[PDB]
Amino acid sequence: RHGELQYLRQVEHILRCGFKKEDRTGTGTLSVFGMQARYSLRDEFPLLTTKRVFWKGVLEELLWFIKGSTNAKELSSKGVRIWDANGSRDFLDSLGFSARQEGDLGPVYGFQWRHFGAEYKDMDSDYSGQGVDQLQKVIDTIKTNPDDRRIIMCAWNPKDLPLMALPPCHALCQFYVVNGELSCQLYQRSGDMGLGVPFNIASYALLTYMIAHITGLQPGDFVHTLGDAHIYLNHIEPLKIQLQREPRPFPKLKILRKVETIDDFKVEDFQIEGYNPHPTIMEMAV
Amino acid sequence: HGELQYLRQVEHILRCGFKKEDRTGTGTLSVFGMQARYSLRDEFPLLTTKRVFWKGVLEELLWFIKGSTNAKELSSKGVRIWDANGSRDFLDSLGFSARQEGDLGPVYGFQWRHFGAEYKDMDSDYSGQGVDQLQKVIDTIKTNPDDRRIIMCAWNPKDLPLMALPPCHALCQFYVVNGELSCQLYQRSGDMGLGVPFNIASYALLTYMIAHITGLQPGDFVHTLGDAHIYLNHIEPLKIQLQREPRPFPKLKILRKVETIDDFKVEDFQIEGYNPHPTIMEMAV
Ligand SMILES: O=C1OC(c2ccc(O)cc2)(c2ccc(O)cc2)c2ccccc21
Ligand SMILES: O=C1OC(c2ccc(O)cc2)(c2ccc(O)cc2)c2ccccc21
Ligand SMILES: O=c1ccn([C@H]2C[C@H](O)[C@@H](COP(=O)(O)O)O2)c(=O)[nH]1
Ligand SMILES: O=c1ccn([C@H]2C[C@H](O)[C@@H](COP(=O)(O)O)O2)c(=O)[nH]1
Repeated sequence: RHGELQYLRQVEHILRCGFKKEDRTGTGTLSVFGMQARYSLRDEFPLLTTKRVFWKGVLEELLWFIKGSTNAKELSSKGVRIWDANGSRDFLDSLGFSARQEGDLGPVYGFQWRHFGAEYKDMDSDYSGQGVDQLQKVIDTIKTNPDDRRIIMCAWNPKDLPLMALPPCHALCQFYVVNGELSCQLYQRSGDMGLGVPFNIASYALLTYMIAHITGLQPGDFVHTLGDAHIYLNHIEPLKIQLQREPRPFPKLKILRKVETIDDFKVEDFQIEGYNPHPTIMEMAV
Repeated sequence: HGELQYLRQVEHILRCGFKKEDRTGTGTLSVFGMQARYSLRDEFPLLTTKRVFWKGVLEELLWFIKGSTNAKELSSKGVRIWDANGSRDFLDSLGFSARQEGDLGPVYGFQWRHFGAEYKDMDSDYSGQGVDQLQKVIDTIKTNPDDRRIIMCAWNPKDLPLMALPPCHALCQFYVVNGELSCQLYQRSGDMGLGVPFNIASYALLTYMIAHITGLQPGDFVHTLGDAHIYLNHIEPLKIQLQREPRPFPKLKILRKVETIDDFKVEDFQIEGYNPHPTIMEMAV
């Protein structure tokens, strides 16, 4: 059974049993609270095929997280503009960060991952050795104590929340080792099923591939856990069309050289093989 | 019956979990990633195939809510579940020889009411310091029930080295639709035999309290697990438990109108109709 069917079953379940729920963007949703899917990472990569996923954005965003950057312009300069609106002059001013340069998102994911608890000044400051390097801690624990049941990386920081351009969505993840296989579970508090969730799945599956490579393990499962799983009201008709498509076999992800530390990965080390998504289809809520 | 969700998770681990050694040296059968949904509508999921220590559930939660990190304050209620982790021996093993007996460091109660504050010891006055996540959750439920960010997080990487134990029930999220309040817990590690039934009751209770404070009806408790495991010396006891038919879940009654979360007391709560099967299981250390 194709792993993508779990995602399609979730979409189906929301369209059939979700409740109408108003939301921040004013678009309105159909919503279910509490969902879980399991995507195998064993000799395949769960890049969804019934609608193309912006893989270049997935990879560049994750590398940007890993170097701890909070500058939207540093991601934009790679051709990936997904964070640009949240670092714009007008958006930053609406939140009262007039003293911030354009692009300064505040202490969002990459900062929390690499420097949790350090004091947030601006995006150009030097934070070397400041705060808790959760990402390296996870990697070290996987190597020395793979049975550990507390291998956690948490972007949800209640103290830093008011400094962030947006509150963390993919809020907490946990790693797990058994039978030589590394698995990862993401707690995602809020999931745009049509446009966001496929990207999120690829993002954390990639992270698991990267950490498995660094630690000499084989990728196991990505477990995707949702809080508010929702379909925006203007996605119902496109998704009903998407749901009639049969998934194509997932692609593979190849890592093209031996990499020793998480910081040393670069875009050219990765190749998605055999990705043949169905032809395109959706308006994004703001 | 909602207890079948728990029993089916136990069965799944017994049938499909992998052997995995663990911190305690006991060894486990283990599945990574599970989820169950327990309805809170007109019933309370206090498990029946084995008696749950409801007095400990209620008193521990009230102890969380007032922000205590002192195991002696819970013990004086006749609930000793935290006493070993506050003992001198345990504190000396972690490197806390300067801390007095009972001082658990900045565990759940501190994180829930004072996230980000500087911890000193269990006797300090933390009034107004840090983020009161618990009150923030209640306020947001009242003012913006559609909010998709209603989170209380006990996992604090900065404070982890100061805690007696790393938080197990690590983060929870609340959700409102159709006048019903739901809660999802992310529990990183679940002892299915002895811990999980207590965890379910604890967060089902928390949801009843907040619904009462906010004028809403309890909806679902969604229980999400990371390492869901059965200790190897629990296998035979649990196989007995799995043959027991569940009895209908008791009801939880709140005995007066309470206005703020800090004003609940033990006397305000009554469990009606709890007829569990006889208790059975050795505790990992
Ligand atoms: O701008 C974009 O943000 C999205 C994004 C998702 C996860 C992530 O890690 C980074 C970005 C996103 C999509 C839908 C939403 O409701 C909110 C955000 C996204 C996905 C695909 C293409 C563009 C975008
Ligand atoms: O001492 C006790 O800790 C338990 C407990 C669980 C959750 C909680 O919120 C508070 C306590 C527990 C049981 C098994 C474990 O592997 C670890 C802890 C527990 C459950 C039932 C009776 C006694 C105890
Ligand atoms: O990584 C992400 C970030 C955002 N979203 C979606 C979920 C919501 O539709 C919207 C975030 O809005 P709030 O939950 O914060 O209200 O974007 C995702 O699906 N994945
Ligand atoms: O609220 C709790 C606290 C602990 N445990 C169990 C899970 C593990 O069996 C053990 C904690 O050990 P570690 O996961 O931290 O190694 O206690 C629970 O089930 N619920």
